[PDB]
This record gives sequence, structure tokens and C-alpha cells, in this order.
Amino acid sequence: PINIRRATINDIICMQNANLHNLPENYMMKYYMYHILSWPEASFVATTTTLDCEDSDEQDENDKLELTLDGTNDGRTIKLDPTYLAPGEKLVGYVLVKMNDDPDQQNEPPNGHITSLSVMRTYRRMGIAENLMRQALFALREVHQAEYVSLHVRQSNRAALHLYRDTLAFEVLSIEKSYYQDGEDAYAMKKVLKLEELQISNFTHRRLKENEEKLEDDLESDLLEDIIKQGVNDI
Amino acid sequence: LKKENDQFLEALKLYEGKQYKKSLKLLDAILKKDGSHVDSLALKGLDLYSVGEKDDAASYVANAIRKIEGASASPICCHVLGIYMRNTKEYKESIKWFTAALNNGSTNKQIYRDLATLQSQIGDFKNALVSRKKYWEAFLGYRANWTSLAVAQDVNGERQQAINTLSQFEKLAEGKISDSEKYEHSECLMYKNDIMYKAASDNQDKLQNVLKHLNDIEPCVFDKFGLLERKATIYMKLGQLKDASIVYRTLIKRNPDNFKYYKLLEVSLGIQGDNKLKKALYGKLEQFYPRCEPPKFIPLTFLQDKEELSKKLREYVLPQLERGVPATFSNVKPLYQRRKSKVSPLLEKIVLDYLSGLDPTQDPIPFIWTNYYLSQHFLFLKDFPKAQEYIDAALDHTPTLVEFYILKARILKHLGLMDTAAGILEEGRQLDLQDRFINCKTVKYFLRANNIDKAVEVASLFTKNDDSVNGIKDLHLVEASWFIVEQAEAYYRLYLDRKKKLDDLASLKKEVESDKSEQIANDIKENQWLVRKYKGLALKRFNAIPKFYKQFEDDQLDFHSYCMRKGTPRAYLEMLEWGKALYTKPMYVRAMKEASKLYFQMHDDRLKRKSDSLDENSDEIQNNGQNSSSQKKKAKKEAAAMNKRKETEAKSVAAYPSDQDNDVFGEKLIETSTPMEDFATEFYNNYSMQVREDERDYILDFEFNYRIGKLALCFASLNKFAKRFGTTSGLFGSMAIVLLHATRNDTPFDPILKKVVTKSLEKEYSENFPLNEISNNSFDWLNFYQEKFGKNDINGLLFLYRYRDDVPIGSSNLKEMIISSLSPLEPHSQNEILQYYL
Amino acid sequence: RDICTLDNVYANNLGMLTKLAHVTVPNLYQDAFFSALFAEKDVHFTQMAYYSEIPVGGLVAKLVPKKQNELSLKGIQIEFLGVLPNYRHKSIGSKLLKFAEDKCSECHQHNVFVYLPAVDDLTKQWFIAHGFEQVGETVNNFIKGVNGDEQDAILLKKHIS
Repeated sequence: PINIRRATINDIICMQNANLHNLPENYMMKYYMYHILSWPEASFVATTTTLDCEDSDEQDENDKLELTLDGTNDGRTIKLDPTYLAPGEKLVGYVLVKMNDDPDQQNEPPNGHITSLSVMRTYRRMGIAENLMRQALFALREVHQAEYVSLHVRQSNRAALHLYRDTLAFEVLSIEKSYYQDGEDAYAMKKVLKLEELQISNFTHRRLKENEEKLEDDLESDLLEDIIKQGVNDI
Repeated sequence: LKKENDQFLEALKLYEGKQYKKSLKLLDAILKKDGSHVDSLALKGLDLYSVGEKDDAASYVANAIRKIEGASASPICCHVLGIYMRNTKEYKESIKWFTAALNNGSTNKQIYRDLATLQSQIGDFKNALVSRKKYWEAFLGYRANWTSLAVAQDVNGERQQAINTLSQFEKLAEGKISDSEKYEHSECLMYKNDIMYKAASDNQDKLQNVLKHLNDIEPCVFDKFGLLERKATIYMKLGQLKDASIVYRTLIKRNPDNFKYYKLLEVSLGIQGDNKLKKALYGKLEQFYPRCEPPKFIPLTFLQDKEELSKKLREYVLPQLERGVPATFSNVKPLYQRRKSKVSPLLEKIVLDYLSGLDPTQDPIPFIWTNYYLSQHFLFLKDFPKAQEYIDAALDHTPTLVEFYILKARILKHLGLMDTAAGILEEGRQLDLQDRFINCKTVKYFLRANNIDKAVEVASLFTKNDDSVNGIKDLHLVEASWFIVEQAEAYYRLYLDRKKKLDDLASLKKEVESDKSEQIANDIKENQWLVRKYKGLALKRFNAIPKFYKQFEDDQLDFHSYCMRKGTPRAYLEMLEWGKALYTKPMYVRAMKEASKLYFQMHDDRLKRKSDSLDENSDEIQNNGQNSSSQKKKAKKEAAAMNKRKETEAKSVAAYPSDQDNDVFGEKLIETSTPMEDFATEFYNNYSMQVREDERDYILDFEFNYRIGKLALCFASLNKFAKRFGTTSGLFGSMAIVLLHATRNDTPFDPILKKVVTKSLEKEYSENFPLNEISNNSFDWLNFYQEKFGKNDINGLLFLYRYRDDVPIGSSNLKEMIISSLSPLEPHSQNEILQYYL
Repeated sequence: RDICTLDNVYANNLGMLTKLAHVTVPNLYQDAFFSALFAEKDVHFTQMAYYSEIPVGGLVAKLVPKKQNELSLKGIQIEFLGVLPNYRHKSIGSKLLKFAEDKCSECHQHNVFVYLPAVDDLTKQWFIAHGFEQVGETVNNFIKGVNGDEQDAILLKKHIS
């Protein structure tokens, strides 16, 4: 599955491996270490999660299961795979975000700068990069008080274009000629960020018909009513 | 001593700025008049090391060190020597020189901060605390000093002292904080909370005070995720369940896509015993987040009814098959690792019933996604013909998907067809040349297909090509690992195939008229030379991943000061944990195991070919001599051609610069003096000093301690393995048999160690293995092993076959048993074991 | 948006286009004919029709500006028209023909001619149902195969307003 969390350092090496399977412009270890130790409340990761699911039991029980060698015997180690992070957890993508710190002789306010967003191509088209970008923007707006955001995009990559300009709905600022190593033109996009528009609770539904019922989370609700065992609404 | 000191003081400003040639000229002019100047030599060494030279710089530094008797000179020389040692990966000498400089009389307190970094790399915190205290008492106008003091007092043990220091600092600087210094302050607050966590323990009053402080600082702390996490932890450590549930619901509202928050809420609510409560909770939460995945995946783990489970699986797979996601099988990947004969039949039936109502023209996308899911499910169930049929139907329906080619290559690899898989995957990759993941997969599958040249040619495309014909240098500069690991395995396989090739060639031994194998030998000799050169290059490339990790650990120099200047103590602790856990990676363990295997094989075959056979004069002749046919000119031309070919080959496989490493051919690594000593002082001490408890490879430790004369470590590792992973494993019995055969008086070792190991075995395991059958040559250990642990274990049989020369328990019977026991596995593994492991 | 989208064929994905000629009409095209398309003097128009983010249709045409040494057929020459059999009856070919007519009208041209095999009747009727007119009868020896097979060909023209 997909599990969003904060980009930890104990896996940045593996994160670099994801770069080796994503953007050609790689970076050294110093770059990732600086960007992970300077502003850790911005860069996020998306991994997998494997938990229990009827251990042993009796209904069609079988002690010769896989479970990455964790059921019966077969020792208990980690599988030889650089993409794994834990016995039952592997990273599928991440997003690295930095803040403006270089001097520009113009008194620049604290703004958001999307450094990179790399997700495995085999694990896409199901809400990963969009959620990562939304969480990063929300965290920046809530902690660092980012006035706006500015990033870069390519041209032949239609997926990134549909994700930024169409899905996330970002505004194009300028066009940079020959910015990468291959000499390909890029589009620098900029959008003013706000606080009452980047809430996650306001984006719980993907599409709607015309006038539905958008239910959110108010105060208490799960600890109300009564016991679901012999009540009126008990199945 | 009068004018030389003045010239040194006037030239020091050149090193202080951005000048090197002007300082080197002055140093040369000074040395031309007096060569016994320690300061000039110490400065020239660092100047030559900072421009590119290494040999001359090291020579000048060694000369300056030799020209020093006592510890009474100028502090500038000691400071330069400390800088040089810090730049040459020397921490102890740098600390010693800085301490000797500070003990003489230096009015620069910043030098102390340098020590506060240097010891921070070696873990020496006893003196680091005093250094931090001195550097804090020296300058009282920077928050970095307070942060460093707090970190030093927290890591050591002065928790109350750190709390009091932080409170005093916040009281003295209450209101004098700028805007940009707010966030950092918040971070510091969080760090103080962490300190309060160390003061939490299980006391009620302490937890209440921590909760009150957190609620008071909440309007000031900018970080909300960690704040709410700590609040929920405090609520769980107390007894308030409603407040903890509210905090977890707020966390879910902030980020619903998180399995950890859902599991923590399930633990807090205390409804893990009843299934209906959790079912109703997840059914109510699904209406709040219809676009998420955990709220639809977690409920598939505690369902008992068959109809309800089938309905939930159908409602979970219908949107994924309708929208079409390239991870549907992934969405059921962990479940298949825990369920099988109970869940997979229902899923297969649902998928078949859904496919029976589709159409190849009306709904082509759901059709191809259903075909892909069926192929994945059958590949997971050890099926191959039906999976190939489905993937062929999918390619005939829509041949414009890379995932289909990837699955076909994976199936062909599992069926032992590596070359065909590589060909299909290259053909599919040629369809769109813009993705790097498919390129890496193609390179890996070509490396697994005994095709290295084509793999390198394919990889040399997206890499930066400047001072090299290919992109090997670029792959080494982007800090790679998997590529080197996959290429070294191919080199090892190609080197091992030559053993069987030479065995098959020598089995004939010129039987009757067999002039074909005698008249044709130059090509075979050239092939053997190339294989040996590539095997040496593989060992050379192996000496990179540990070097890369050492470089990563050493690059943390400026971080010790940056984490204190910027104000990230939590990031500093995370970096410390990362540096401590660097030596706990699976790729590192795999590379270390491969290097150990290579070193042991080199030791074995070197000791075998050292004193064996006879007539060295008739064997050390080699070629380069055709009697009366101009042997000198022929040998000269052959050597010239060999050098001309080797130069081009080294330029093609160029990875390391010429001025940084001269051992390009790798002839010095394969013929070292003490391989075990080097492996222990370079690859074993770090893993021995930085390792946990449950995560420890005992097989590698046993193999390393076997051929050194220390059996107590072997016995301790065996006992720990038997206590942790039980005693019902074939590896335990194999190691016990190996140890019992090693403790025999026939093997030349230490009788005292053998006797104490025998006593320990008789005291511990007295009713497990017969310890009185070492004198009977008719007792078969293979029969006893297959009666107790059985022959179904593969690792034990592989270990026994690897260690069969010292343990005489047969050979042909063991090979036949291994062949008979390998049948209930995968064909590719069986083929690999029969080709290389057997 | 609509499930049928249009895209401009680039060079990196050009290898995919060559695959289309192997899953549509085999034994007709080669490899150099597709390799010399983006090899850096005739104008070439390329179009890739996606169906739900899946490449399903391909259109490669050539413009002939000459008119002096030619009878009467100056316009867009529909060369490669690859449509999978499983992706039909969804107005995909209609959209491809509409895009071709639009590109022909934007290039100051008013004539579209296409060549079709003589041993195929379903494709002939499908192209006639749109609004084409046959030019004479057949052409003796015009289609050249890979191994060396030769057959007749028919010409279908249309006037663009």
C-alpha cells in the first residue's frame, strides 16, 4: 500500500537509490544530508506497510507461508533488496523541499521552494505525488509561514505538467532557456500560497456530481451512541 | 630566529585569504636559506595538499613531524598540522595537536570549538563536555553556544542541568527574539520537550507537568505534528482515552494517509478484541475519506465471515480495476504474504467473474488490467505457462505498455531464460527513451544474463560523458551501489565458469589423436587472461562501498557546527543515529559477505598452489620463447601488444583517477600479503563495534573466526544462534558437525582450544549430538542429519557442500541428495546452484 | 476531458511508433523509413491518439509542396495510419481524419489523397464511407513488401473546402 510520513535520515541513502531510478540529475550525499538536516519539516516520503492478517488461526491454516521469512522457522532477517527499509516496508517515493537561504541583495521574504518530487513510475496514477505536495504545502504554510511557492517543470514530461499545471493548478511565471545538463528548456512556475485554501479536510472528495454532502470531522462522534453489540443500529 | 618569524608572519596573510602561489614562493624562498624551519615545512605541506599534490605534501608533513623533538613551538604550526590532520582523515593526531597548541598559550577561543567538532566524530564526550562548557563561557552572545551546551548535557546525562540552563536562557531572552529566530526557538522548545521525555518515566506528577508545559508552549511551538504526537504519547502513558482519541482524530484530519495513526488509534480505543466495533468504525470513517487507501486496506485483516470478506474484497478491487492502477497486485502484495488458500481462491473467483462480463473492445483498459492482475497472481502461485499466455494476450491486445514487458522479462528470468528476458526488455525500452527506471532494470537484467559489455554500453547514455569514453566515472560519482554489486556477481559467475571450462578441457588430456585442443590455445589463453583481469577489476570495485560509507561518515565535519548554528538538535541526534546505523544496511552486509568469500577463496587457492605438484622449473617457463625463431623480438612485440590492449581496456573501464589510485589493473589486491588482517582491520572492526543484538549474521562471524584459531567466539555465536533462532534448524547441526570435525587432533590447531570447546559442548549439549563418535570412521553423519533435521533444508546442504574438505562425510551422495531436495523450488535457482554452487 | 486525446510524436518515444507498424499492417514498412523521420527535406506530420492515457492510434503523413512536375494531387499524403483492431468503433479513425483535414486546411491545401491495398475490402469501404473518391482503377506494381512481395494499389482522393 501507500503510507505518507516524514522524510527520515536513516533511509536517505535508499532515497538516493530512488533518484537513480528517477530524475537523471543525481546529487551527492552532502546535498541530501544538507536538505534533510536543514529543514526536516518540509520533505516527506511515501513507503509501504505490512501488518498482521489472521496469524495461524484455524480457517485454512498453513505454517509454510512466506511473510518475508517470519512465520515458522526460516530464521528472521531482511531480504537482500536496496529498496527495502524494514522487514515489510519499502519506499515508493519522496518529495524534497528546501527554503530560501542564499543572499540575493533584495530582502527576500521566506518562500517555499520545491526542490524535487520523485515517485516510482510503476507506483503512480493513484494519489501519491499530489498528496505529498499537498502535505508539504500545508506543513510549510503552518510552520514556516510561506508567502508563496516556486518550482520548475520540464516540457516532454506530460505527467508532471498534468500534475502541476492541471491537477495542482499552478501558475507559470517564466521560461528558463537551457537550465538542465541536456540543454532542455524549463518552465519556472510560481503560485501565491494561502492558509484557508490548503486544508486537507477541504479536499477529502475527488469529484462530485452537483450538490452532495461533504462530511468532515467535528468534535466527538466515535465515542458516542452506545455499544455496537445489542443496540438499535447494531447491524 | 628573527627574520624568519617576520617572513612567516607576513606570509600567513596569504594563506588567510585566497592565495597559494604567492605563499608557496615565499615558503620556497625561506627554505632556500634555511631548510630546518618547522613552520615553513608545515605550511608548505598543507599548501601542497590543498592544491592537488599528495605525495610531496605527505613527505613534507612527515619531515616536519620528524623535525620536532619537544612540545614547545609556535601555536600556528600546531594549528596548521591540526588542519592538515583534519583534512587527511586523522582525528586523534589533530586533537592532540590542537590540545598541545591550546596548552602553550593561544588567545583564540574558536580553536576550542574545533575540538568540540573533532571529538564529536570519535564519540569522546567526556572531554567534549568540558570543551563545550569552555567555548560557552568564552563567548556569551550566541545561541549556538547554548544549544551545544544543552546537547552535550543531554547526551551525557545532565538532564536537570540542561533543563535549568534552557530555563535560564529563556528567562534572560524573553522578548528579544526576531522573526527568523522564532522557528529555531520552536525547534529548541521541541528539543526541550524531548529532554522532558527523558524526565517522563512513569511518574504521574512528572507526566502532568510535562503535559502542562506542552499545553503552555503550544501557542509558541510552530511544529504541530510532533507536538500532537508527543501529546498523544503522554495521554497514552497516563489514562485519558477520550483526549487521546481526539488527538488521533485530529492527526487523521491533518493526514489521513497514515497506517501508524490508524494503528495507534486502534490501540488507544481498546477495540482490538471485538471485530464488529472495528468494522463499524472503519465503515464510518470510509464515508469521510472515499479517496484514501488505508481505510479500505486495513479492514481486510480482521474479517472472519466469508461472505463479508468477499464483499469487502470486491468493493476494494472494483475501483482499482475501473480506474486502472499499476499497483493492484501491490495493493494485495502483503496480504498474499500472510494469507493464501483462504483469500486467494475468493479473489481469483471474483476476478474471473468480473472478467467474464467485460469486453475486449468496449472496456479495453479493464480487460488489460484484469489480464495483468491474473498474470501477477499466477506468477505468485508458481505458474508460468498460463502467465505467459496471459502476457502474450495482453501484448497482442495492447503492446504499448512497459509493465507488460517488465512482467515478461521477470517471468523469463524466473524460468531461467535471462538472455531472452534481456532481449525483450531492451526491445521494450527502445520504444521510449526517456525513463531511467526501465534503463536500470535493463542494465540489471543484462548483468544477470552474463552480458556486461552490452549492459555498460546501454548504461552509458544518460550519464555525463566528459573525460571518459563511457559513463563509469559518472556512475561512480553519483554514489552507486546496486550496479557495482550486480556487475561483480556477473564477474564472479564468469570467473567460476572458467573453472568448469578448464576442467572439461583437461578431462580429455589429449586422448589418442586430439590435436584440436593443442593447436588452438592462443584464444583460450587470451580468454583466461581477460577473465582474470575482469576478476581483478571486480575485487577492485568491491573496495568502494565501504570506502563510500567511510567518506559519508567523514563528510560530517561541518555538520557538527551547522546543527548548532542553525539550531537543529533533533536533526543532530538523527544524524548521529544514522551514522551509527550506517553499518546495518542489507547491501553493506551483502557486499561484506561477498568480499569475505572472495578473500577466503584467495587464501585457500593461494595456500593450495603455494606448495603443490613438482618441477617448478618446467612450470615457470610460460611462453615468450620459440627456441630458434627470434624469441626476444617476438616477446617484445607480444608485450607491446599486451600493453597497448591493456591501456585501451583500462581507459574503457576507467573509474578512479590516475593520481588518486595507481592500482588500476588490480594485481596487488589479488596477491596481497595478509588478507585476513586487512579484512579484520578494514571490514570487520566497524561492524563489530557498531551492531545491535538480534540483527547479527552469525554465519559470517563463524566463517571468519574458523580460520583464525579462535573457537570460543564460534561457540558463543553458535550458542546465541541456538538460543535465539531455536535449535530446530539445519544450519545449527551443520555448524556443530563442522566444529566437531575441527576439534579433531588431526587438524593442526591449538589443543587447549579444542579441549575447552569439547568440555563446553559436553557441559551444554549432552543429549543432542553424539560427542563420542569422532574415533569411528564407519559412522555416517549425513544419515543422522537427514534423520534429525531432514534433507529439506537448502542452506544447511549448501554449507555442508561448501565445507566438505575438512568434514569427510562424502561427496557424490551429498550431491545426489542436494539434487533430489532442490526439486521443490524454482527452476532458475536450481539451474544456478547446479551451474555454480555445485 | 475527453477519453480520446491527441499528442505530438517526439523522438524519445519514436521507437514506440515503429512498433505500431508491426502490430497493424505487417510486411509493408521498414526501419530506416521510421528512423529518418526525425534525423537532423519533406515536411512530416506526426500524431499519436491516446485512449485513456494509452497509445492506441498513430498517424504519419508527408506534405508535398511540388506542383510543377505533378498532375493533380498536391496536398497531405496520408502514409502511415495505424489503428489497432481492438480499438475501433469509437470514432478514433474519424478524429484522426478530422485532424488530418485540419492540418491540410492550415497548410493552404485543398486535397487529401491516400493509397490503399487492392486485396482489402473492409478498409476500402471504411475509408469510402467517410467521403473519398476512387481515382481510376488500380496501379500495376506499386506496393513493395519486406521480403519482395508486390501487389496493386488504389488511390482515394478528397477535396477540402
